[PDB]
Amino acid sequence: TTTLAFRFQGGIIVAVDSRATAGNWVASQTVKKVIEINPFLLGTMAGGAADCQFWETWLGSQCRLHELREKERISVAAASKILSNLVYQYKGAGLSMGTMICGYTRKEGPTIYYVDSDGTRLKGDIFCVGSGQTFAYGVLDSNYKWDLSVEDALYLGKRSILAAAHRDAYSGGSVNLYHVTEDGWIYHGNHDVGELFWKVKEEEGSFNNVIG
Amino acid sequence: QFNPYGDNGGTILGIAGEDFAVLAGDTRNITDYSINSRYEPKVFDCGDNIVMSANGFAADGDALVKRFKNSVKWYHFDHNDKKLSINSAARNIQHLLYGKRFFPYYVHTIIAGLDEDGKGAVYSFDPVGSYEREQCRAGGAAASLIMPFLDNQVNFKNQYEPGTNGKVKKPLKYLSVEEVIKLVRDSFTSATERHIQVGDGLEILIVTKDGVRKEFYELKRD
Amino acid sequence: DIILGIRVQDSVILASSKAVTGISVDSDDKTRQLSPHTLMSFAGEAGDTVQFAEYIQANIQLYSIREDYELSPQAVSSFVRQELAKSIRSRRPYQVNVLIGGYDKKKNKPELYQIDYLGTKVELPYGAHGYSGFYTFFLLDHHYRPDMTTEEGLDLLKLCVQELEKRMKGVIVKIVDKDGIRQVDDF
Amino acid sequence: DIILGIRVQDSVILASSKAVTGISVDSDDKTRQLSPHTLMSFAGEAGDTVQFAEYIQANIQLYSIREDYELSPQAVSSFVRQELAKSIRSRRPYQVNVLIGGYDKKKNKPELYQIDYLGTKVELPYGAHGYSGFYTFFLLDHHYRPDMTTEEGLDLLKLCVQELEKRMKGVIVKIVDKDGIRQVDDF
Amino acid sequence: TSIMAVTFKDGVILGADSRTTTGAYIANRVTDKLTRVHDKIWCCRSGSAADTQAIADIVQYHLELYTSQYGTPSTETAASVFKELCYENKDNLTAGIIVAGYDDKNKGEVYTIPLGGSVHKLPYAIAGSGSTFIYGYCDKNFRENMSKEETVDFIKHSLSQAIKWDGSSGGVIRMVVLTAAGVERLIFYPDEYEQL
Amino acid sequence: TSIMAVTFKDGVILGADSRTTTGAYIANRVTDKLTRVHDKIWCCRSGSAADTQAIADIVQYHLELYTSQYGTPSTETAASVFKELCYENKDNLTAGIIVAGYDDKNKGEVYTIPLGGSVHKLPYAIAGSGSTFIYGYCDKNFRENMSKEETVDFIKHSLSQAIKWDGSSGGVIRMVVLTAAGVERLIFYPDEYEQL
Amino acid sequence: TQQPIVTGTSVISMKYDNGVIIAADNLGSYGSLLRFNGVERLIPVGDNTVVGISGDISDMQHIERLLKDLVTENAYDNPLADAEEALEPSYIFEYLATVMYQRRSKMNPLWNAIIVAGVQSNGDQFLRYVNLLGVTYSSPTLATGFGAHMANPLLRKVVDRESDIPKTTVQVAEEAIVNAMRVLYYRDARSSRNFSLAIIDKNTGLTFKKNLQVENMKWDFAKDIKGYGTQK
Amino acid sequence: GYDRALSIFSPDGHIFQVEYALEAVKRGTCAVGVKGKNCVVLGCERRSTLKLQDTRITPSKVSKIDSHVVLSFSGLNADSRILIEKARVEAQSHRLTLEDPVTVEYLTRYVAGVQQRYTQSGGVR
Amino acid sequence: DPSSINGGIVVAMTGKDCVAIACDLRLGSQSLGVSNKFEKIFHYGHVFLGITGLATDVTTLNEMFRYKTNLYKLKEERAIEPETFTQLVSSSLYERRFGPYFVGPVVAGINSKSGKPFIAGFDLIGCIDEAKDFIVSGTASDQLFGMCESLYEPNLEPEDLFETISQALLNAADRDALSGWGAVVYIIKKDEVVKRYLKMRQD
Amino acid sequence: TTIVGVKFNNGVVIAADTRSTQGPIVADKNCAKLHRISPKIWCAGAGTAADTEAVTQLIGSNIELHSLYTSREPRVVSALQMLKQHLFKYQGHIGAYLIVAGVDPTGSHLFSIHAHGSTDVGYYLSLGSGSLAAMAVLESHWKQDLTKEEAIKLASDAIQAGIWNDLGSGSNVDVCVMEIGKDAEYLRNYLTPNVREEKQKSYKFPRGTTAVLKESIVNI
Repeated sequence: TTTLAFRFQGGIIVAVDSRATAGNWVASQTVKKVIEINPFLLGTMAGGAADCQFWETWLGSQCRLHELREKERISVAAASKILSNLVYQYKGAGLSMGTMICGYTRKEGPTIYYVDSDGTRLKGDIFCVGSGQTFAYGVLDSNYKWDLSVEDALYLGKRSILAAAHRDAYSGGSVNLYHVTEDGWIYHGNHDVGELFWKVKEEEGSFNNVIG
Repeated sequence: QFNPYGDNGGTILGIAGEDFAVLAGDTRNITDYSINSRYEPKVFDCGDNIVMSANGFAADGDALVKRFKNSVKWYHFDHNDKKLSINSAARNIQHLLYGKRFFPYYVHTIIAGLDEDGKGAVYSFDPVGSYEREQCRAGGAAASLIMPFLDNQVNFKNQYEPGTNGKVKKPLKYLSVEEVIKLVRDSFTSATERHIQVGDGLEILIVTKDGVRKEFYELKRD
Repeated sequence: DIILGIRVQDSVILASSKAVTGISVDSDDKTRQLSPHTLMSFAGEAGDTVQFAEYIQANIQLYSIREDYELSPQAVSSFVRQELAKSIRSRRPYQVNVLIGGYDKKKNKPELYQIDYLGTKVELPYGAHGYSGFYTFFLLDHHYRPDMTTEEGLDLLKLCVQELEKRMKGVIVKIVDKDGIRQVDDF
Repeated sequence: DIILGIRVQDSVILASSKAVTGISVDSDDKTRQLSPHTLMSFAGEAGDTVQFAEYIQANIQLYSIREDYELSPQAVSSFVRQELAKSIRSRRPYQVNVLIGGYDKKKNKPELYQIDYLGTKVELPYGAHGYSGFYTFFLLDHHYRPDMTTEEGLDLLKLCVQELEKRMKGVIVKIVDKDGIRQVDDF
Repeated sequence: TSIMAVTFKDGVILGADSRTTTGAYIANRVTDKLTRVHDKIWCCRSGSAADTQAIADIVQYHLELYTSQYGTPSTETAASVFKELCYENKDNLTAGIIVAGYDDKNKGEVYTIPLGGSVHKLPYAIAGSGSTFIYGYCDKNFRENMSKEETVDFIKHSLSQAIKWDGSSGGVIRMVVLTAAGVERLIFYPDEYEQL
Repeated sequence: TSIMAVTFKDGVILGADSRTTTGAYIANRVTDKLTRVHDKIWCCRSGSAADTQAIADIVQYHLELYTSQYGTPSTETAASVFKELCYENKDNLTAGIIVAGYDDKNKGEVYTIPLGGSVHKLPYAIAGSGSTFIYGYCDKNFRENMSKEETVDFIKHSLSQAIKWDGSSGGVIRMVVLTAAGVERLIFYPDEYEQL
Repeated sequence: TQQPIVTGTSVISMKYDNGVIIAADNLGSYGSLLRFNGVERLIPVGDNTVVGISGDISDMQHIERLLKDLVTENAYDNPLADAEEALEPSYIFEYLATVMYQRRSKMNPLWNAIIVAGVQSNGDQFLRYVNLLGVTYSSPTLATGFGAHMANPLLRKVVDRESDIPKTTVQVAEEAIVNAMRVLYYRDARSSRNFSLAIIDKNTGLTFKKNLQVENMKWDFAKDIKGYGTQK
Repeated sequence: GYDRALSIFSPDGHIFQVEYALEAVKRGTCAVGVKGKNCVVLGCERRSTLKLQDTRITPSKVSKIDSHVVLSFSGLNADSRILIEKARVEAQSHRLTLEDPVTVEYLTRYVAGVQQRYTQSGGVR
Repeated sequence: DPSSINGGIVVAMTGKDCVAIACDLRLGSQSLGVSNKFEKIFHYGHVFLGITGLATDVTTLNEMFRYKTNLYKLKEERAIEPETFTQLVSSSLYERRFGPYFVGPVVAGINSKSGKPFIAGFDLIGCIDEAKDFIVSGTASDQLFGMCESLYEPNLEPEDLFETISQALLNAADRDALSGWGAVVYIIKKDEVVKRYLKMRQD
Repeated sequence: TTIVGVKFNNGVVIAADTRSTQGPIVADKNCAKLHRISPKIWCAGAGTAADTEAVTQLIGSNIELHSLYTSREPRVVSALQMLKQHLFKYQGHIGAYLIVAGVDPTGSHLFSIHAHGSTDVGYYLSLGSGSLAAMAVLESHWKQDLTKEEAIKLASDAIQAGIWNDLGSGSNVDVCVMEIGKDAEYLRNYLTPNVREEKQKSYKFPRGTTAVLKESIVNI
């Protein structure tokens, strides 16, 4: 599993893989690792799938109730606080959850909060979580800039996921892309890892150690 | 030191078509190496043209099926006999499963039916409660044997056009229900050949806009 | 986790490491202003520390609003020690160690307190939590003087931080004195 | 433990961390010149690594004296792999991982081999032992070319070393080519 | 411990040894393991001494309340109360009990409650660590409608053998006879039963 | 397993059941637990079947060598040969053996080698899982200088009770009689000894 | 129950063309000691149902009390208690399965395996199994524990499919049941020679036979078996 | 516990306890609030009590619920203290949970909700 | 489990008068891919052996069997046949009954005198499994069984056998995390052997 | 696995199934479990397949050498003793459970051997994971005097019961009959009651569907 999210002048880029494993056998390669909490907020998935799905859907319900009560769009800090307080109430029970909550508000701008099942809640710029986080983070560090255009940022996210999926056995399948702006999140598609590898090798000249 | 759980074996498979859905299951029930029964169905029609199968520990699966049927009954009572769609049933089952997060049902669940656009739909549930909509999904003892074959034959994986030097993949086509039935029968016969816990019989439920119909075939009893 | 504190003749200086647990690119601050003249720094298990610090800060702000008065650093330290001592007996104890710096306006003097997760409170001229003490105490014992000024204490803290960086990036440094709480930017 | 190696068109470059693990102030070298055109770098449990490396070096020097001839890097790698495979079945196995760099004079080509404590030998254009691979493989996969020169390989290695230093001091860099074995001093 | 109860023509007779052990040390040479719970309903106790004593106290209290409210309880009712206590608390107690009673209509009756909390009605019952060594002899020697003297001799021989072979049993042999004439106590010393 | 050996006026008689179990399953209804080691020296085996069979084979080999070199071995010598193997290998074997022999001078003799590897000479011996249930009865019924019929009846009754109470013993009752007239084999079926 | 103490052995049963037959031995064993003889483990509930129980005897007695309570509660305010409102095997099995699964969910199980046999009001046979985990299943032949390994192979010789049920007469089924009991007495070390049997028929009534003993056995060939391997 | 329905409906559709509480408010001292262009002014009237009153320590009617929000009242003083304490606790809780101080409308709604709950709950006035 | 540390899979099938043996190319430590050029198939004359399991044990067994086959050829003055090489492999494996090699060897060949294709598989202690249709081994053994029981036909020409075995290998490897970084297929006739490298998704 | 042995009036017949599995996965659908110690001495082994095969081969080699040395036909008791001592030497670490039958100049013999070295003598024996069903059949139908045909039928029925009711046993039945004055008769696949039915279609791929990177010729 590899998930990543970063901020830039255009907003937020979120890129995930789609492989799930149960040991050596690949249970699925069509897993959706981005939770669509609401048309303005996104949440990544890592650790336990059921915990992430259930509690981020519950978080969407809570954000809706907040917007009904206060007649304003909730803050990303407040939603991440709600999720972190809830998971802290369960500390020691056995929940497994490491997620990135990504949003874009008028007052805060683009904002990413990493929330863990241990109660951790960190505001950040670049996050990479999973068994293949090292390669993807290396790519992002080598190529991150604040003034990246939307196309360059999407390509960078895809390239980082591809680099992680090539080396990590428990990572791969396909790449799901998302762009988060002020008006909401835009889905930029699913890209098969196998075809993407050959296309990238041809266009860049990389992976010379692999016979094509 | 009590071990409230068991295994019970079994193998189920769900496939979604263009305008139909199929849920097939083995009918063999075993404890460790003895046969409890050769005909014990594990695929049920839970109203509103929705079929369900919870494979694994038999007691937990039966309890979950009973609870879901009761949930359908109360949904009809509380909402003026409104039809329960397939996505709503999937969400309700997720909540039913997560209600036992720290003492879970030890089952893998698959449901099948038609969506609101008339297309086939299959949903898969892990024991904890996470679910997803998939085109093809096998579960149980012989899932690892069945799944690659369906990857090759349904999705045409690793198949190319003969003459394009592997540059054009074999295009996908919409299978008919008869072709799906043949694929299911072949998969289960292969599983019976190689897996000890699979055999005796196979029961298939097919859901279309006209309702749910059942077919039965015999598998090798050994 | 670097949590260090030095009390000099007219002020208290606290230093906290800016690092977290992984893969991310930020500038973590592990201090909470309990009151205009009382600051608390924390370290320990992630999650528990922030929750405990926010709980303490909320209670102290509530008391300050209710009485329209500021608690002394000694009373704040006693309240925090009571909370930690209660926690250690609970089902889920807090694994948090704290340093509390303050400037008592009534006595017009700086005060530094060190409390651990068990509930052991000690008032010290200088203190640390974690492994900072094992690598800092030789220098603190050799160079400390109770009558040092602000600049001398800052220089001693700089030497201590360099010693810590030798056997490992950066620290956040806070000063509490008669004018209140400030953050050092030139450090 | 940083052990890394890159094979470029005419040479092999090895990099080993100049760090030990306590309290001391030194510049450890974790390489042994097996032959004028074959070098070995090692990592793993302390004590076992030096003993194994010296044993291998003594045996290779004995063979070279006996035959008045230099073994090829392939034969040296096979001998080392046999020794490690024998060790893994012994009462006290060696917990040592090695990289072997050489320049075959007969074939006039550089060669790089990676062997682990189990006895798994692989010939690679670039290799690493420990956690160096997890933080270096993205850059190696993106930038490597089999036709790179010595300067390009050194630049790529410098980028890899900087990446390793980002997520931690210094490395020792050795070059094996047709002129033999040398150490880089400008790095 | 070696306890038993035997039904005979005129009623019932309970018998027991008197040794309590804490491993290898005999903590009490002279123990009374025959506990009265009602005027003509008694029990033989084996297992944890604290558990059996507490259970017997509670049963006696409940039977006194029953007598004050409803009348003389039957042997079956007393066995049922014992059974409820043993079965509902079987995860925390270790008690093997033999309940023996007399009444005018049913004459003498014996019920056995082994570990676990099940009740079995038998013409005679045996329990304890030393019972294992006399499973054969008693099965070879028990008759029905025996006289009082024959029943006394049978119990004496069986308990003497159980004492002889079991290291956890010994001391004196205590017996309680329940008949229409009432309750009688008997005791036999080692110099008597060791010559058998 | 329920094995025994009884000395009587004219010699010795060995007796055993025939059940072998692998837990709850009866792996052999018809087992012969009476193993000859010399012309008039036999043994009853209990414990691990492999260990007892190997020990009996080795003892038979050693006694054959003794006979070829020194003459007819005594029952005590055979018991000593068994004892050496049992005692020196007691950390790896589980074997309880009853050695019964006949000779003209000493008539019949019985030796018992329980776990651990000690030897005890007795007028009669009993061993096995089902022995515990007949410790009393036999002690109450054994006499000395009994006739052959009385010894057969005693062994039959004792083994029938042991079979009745022990789940690990059952099947048929096998007996071997060693006298001056030689060796005789006897067998008794459940329909015979279950009516006792 | 966390561990059984006094336990009964297997219960065996099969369906035939008109009804069902069930059987079980009369022994309560105490850890390899054959302690109690004369324990009835078949409980007739009414005239159309028999419940056979294996496992812990104390829990079996608790279940018997529950069944009697259920009958008494059904009789309350029900003028048709001996009529179309009488209890049915399906009702009894559903109740017992609910109890077993609920007690398993509380980590306090009834350490038992239960076979419910009977005839429904419409005449259809009923035969189902539920154990201490709440696992339930049905088959033309049923057996628990040791019998499940030895009785089922023999009984499935007579009734191998649902299509074989109409061909099986009561005489053939009873002979098969008796032979299976004899085999179990041959090879089960916790078994007894005395057992009880019950026949539930749609035309005739419930027939409950007690004090049945395993008949003529084959033991003569034992006289031919000498010592192991090479003796004699 | 005591849970008598003290606030109930009258035949004309009135709740007498609420009206009597309004009369109690009428008996209280007079408070005034005015809005400016960029400020809010709160005025209060002190009761003409004895001249031996110590002004330093007596409660001063206007209470700061938070550093940006103040509350004045008219009616029973002790009940006002209870409401003020509840408002302060809620303000701190909100600042904790949402990482932002309360709005004026939010605090007003919370206080009004407490008052309504007391109008509708049993066993209280 | 040492057998599931490095990964890898090997398949073998019989044709009309032909045999086929295929393997994956991945070599990884635990979940990091180390090498994509690790071939598990070797040949000693006209007999082919494919080994899955620990890479060290694979190399060691290859070297030992090369040693033994060279000595056999020197003494016998003829190449060893698949049927005798199978017995040799079984005996070599059983000689380490308690310190066993963690390997999955599979033998495929064509008997020179008879012309009949031969195929066999072994467990880690040398138990022989003779099959007329196919033999599978590796971490994806269940996936391989599922593919082979469905795709195999009793008599196939080498051109069809190539497609069958290649599809089985690829589709079983795409469902195994520890298998698949390349793939090699050998088609073996009486007088010709063809080796083909397949194109694969890599990841 | 299910293995049985039955004596009759003038010889002995052993029988076995043909399924070998590694857990729940069938590794060999047609495996030979009847091993030839000597021409008239045959052993059927359950447990660890490699152990059974290796031990039978070693004992057979030693028996052949002994027969050459003594100039006499092998005896069943000799094989029994050698197997028993070899198994007892390894203290059960060799997982072989054997039924050994044969005919020798002394007559017909049938024995069972366990992995720890214990041996039993019986007219009818069963071993393996399916031994309970087979023993149920044997106790149901065995008779004191049996002809060769009846003994073959009974052994086949026991193996069939193991095949039907035991999950670890199945496929075919292999039989071996040894008679006093005749040659041994080994019947491989005496019954084959599990034949897979025809598939619903054929999955033969068209040529050229598999992508290929490179091709080469290998010199053998």
